[PDB]
Amino acid sequence: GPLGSARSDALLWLAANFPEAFDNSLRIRPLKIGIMSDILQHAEKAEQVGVSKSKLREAVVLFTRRLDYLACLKAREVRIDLHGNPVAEVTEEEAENASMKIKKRVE
Repeated sequence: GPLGSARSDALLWLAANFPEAFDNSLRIRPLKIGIMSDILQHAEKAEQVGVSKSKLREAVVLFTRRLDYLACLKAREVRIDLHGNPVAEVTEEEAENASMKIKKRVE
């Protein structure tokens, strides 16, 4: 389909291929700590459509600095893997770190 004037082709690829993690059309959920390495195992298929390992890292940084991502990192919320499986909880220190980032972004 049409592609927009400013976009992340890497994040579009991630949302198409791992919607449980990167499709936020309805909701957004905390991601497994270290999900970047899980993503990098799929780098070959991304490279076939011109998506580089660096751009995949860039896309994950973009996603996880969204205010809506930072706001979903509340203590005891469930972290999911690339396929939506629960793996861990957001800790109190992780929650605190996210609330400080939000407060600084919104000040």
